[PDB]
Amino acid sequence: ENFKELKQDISSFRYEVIGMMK
Amino acid sequence: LWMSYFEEGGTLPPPFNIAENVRLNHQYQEVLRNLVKRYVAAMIRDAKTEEGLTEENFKELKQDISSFRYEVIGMMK
Amino acid sequence: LSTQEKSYLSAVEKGDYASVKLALEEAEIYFKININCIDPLGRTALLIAIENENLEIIELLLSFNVYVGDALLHAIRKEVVGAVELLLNHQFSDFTPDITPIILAAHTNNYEIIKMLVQKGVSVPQPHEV
Repeated sequence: ENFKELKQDISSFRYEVIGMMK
Repeated sequence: LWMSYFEEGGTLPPPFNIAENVRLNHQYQEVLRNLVKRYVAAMIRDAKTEEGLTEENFKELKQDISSFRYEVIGMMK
Repeated sequence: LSTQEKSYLSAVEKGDYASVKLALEEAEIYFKININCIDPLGRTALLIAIENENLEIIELLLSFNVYVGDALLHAIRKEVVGAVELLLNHQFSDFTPDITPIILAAHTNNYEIIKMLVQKGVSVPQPHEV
């Protein structure tokens, strides 16, 4: 569960930044 | 030992010794469906998220960051 | 389980905030997909967003009035303090019909949640001795 949490943090960060630059 | 005394076969010590089903399949099938659903939810879905971590997880988590970095750098250039 | 629901559940699982919001907006006006849907293992969107502790997604899905159900018990069993704070200030079950929030909270020695619950006022029924 810790690993899935830490992967999802990075996923959401990436999506937000990509949407912010476009 | 107990089950040997649940029937009316001996019931007497040696000294003084000489549809009806199709309807029920409905309830039984309903019970099995609930039992199987509960087992799937409890054992093979809720106790698989309590295992340990190994090297494959670490390589996965490193590769996520690598790909993110490459994409962003290419997006700013 | 339509494809338009698979896309929505995948967006929730990854954490795409904009996509999940867009799906929710397109649902309230076209009534295409059912937000209260289950994936093969049985999870809903609320359970998926709680299992990852995505507080923004959890807050959003409350603003569209999804079905809550036994969502407080799952957050208590997962020991998510923020989710419990949100869910407090607002048929197949995985729990026996006798487990209440305070009992399930006391099974897990989590001081924060227990205090948060007893501040609101609860009561555990003492059993008669024998």
